[PDB]
Amino acid sequence: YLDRKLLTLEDKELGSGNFGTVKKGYYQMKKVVKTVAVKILPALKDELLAEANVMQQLDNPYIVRMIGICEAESWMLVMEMAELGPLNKYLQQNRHVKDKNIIELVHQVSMGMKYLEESNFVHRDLAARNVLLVTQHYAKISDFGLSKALRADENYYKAQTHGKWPVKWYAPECINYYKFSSKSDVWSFGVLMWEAFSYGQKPYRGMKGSEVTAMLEKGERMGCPAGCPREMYDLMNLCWTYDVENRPGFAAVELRLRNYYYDVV
Ligand SMILES: CN(C)c1ccc(-c2cc3nccnc3c(NC[C@H]3CCCNC3)n2)cn1
Repeated sequence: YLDRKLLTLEDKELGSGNFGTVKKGYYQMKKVVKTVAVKILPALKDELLAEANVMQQLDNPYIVRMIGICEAESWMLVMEMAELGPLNKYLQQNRHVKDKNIIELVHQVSMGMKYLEESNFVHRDLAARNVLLVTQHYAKISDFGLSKALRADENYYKAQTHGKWPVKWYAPECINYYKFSSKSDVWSFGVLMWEAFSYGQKPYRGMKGSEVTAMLEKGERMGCPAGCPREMYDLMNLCWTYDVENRPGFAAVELRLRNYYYDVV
């Protein structure tokens, strides 16, 4: 547990939700300050501690690192700040990022997801808004509030209650059977790639999640973004394989992105 007296919070929020807010701050560690992002809040306490419990178990260059929890005026989860922020907003404001640079970033996300898959955690909210840029050439996955540690004997998490879900990033098996696996995250990764090569445009613009579900049941998918490399559009379509068993895992997806990235230059 962190000492609230060593944490200073800035006023401007990096994000918000029903839980509360995410704000920038500075945390005095031993001899220096660390720039941090802090999630600030009966059930929510448990969820935040669960979220922290997930981040505590993860250690990978492409996942946001948790500093710790701090109980003060409210419950806080202190994380290392990825100062460039969400990938979708960054590309919206920086339309001249090169396709090669986007490949590098999404490949980095796939390395982090490959690690998550190996560790047997499902993210359940993979999306461009939850890819944070440390630099224009270094991305980290964030926002583990919906993440679950899979049981040693199962390869999916079965949701009891359908809450407010990010339907546009979810695979059909999630929507129809409440079943969440690493392959479900692979589907989300495809949507994420689409967002990335579309410079942070929203997926399925103007459609209700229910209309997205119906479109996908018809075998229809989002089109190729302007200027998106063919091989990357092809990878998206592979990620959007309806049948979970035929859809690739992150091991395969990362390898494909690695080979393509290394082949550019
Ligand atoms: C627009 N700008 C310049 C910035 C910059 C940084 C962040 C930021 C940096 C984080 N770093 C580490 C951990 N969390 C973080 C965070 N969290 C918010 C959330 C909200 C909801 C979606 N995902 C992200 N935001 C947000 N905006």
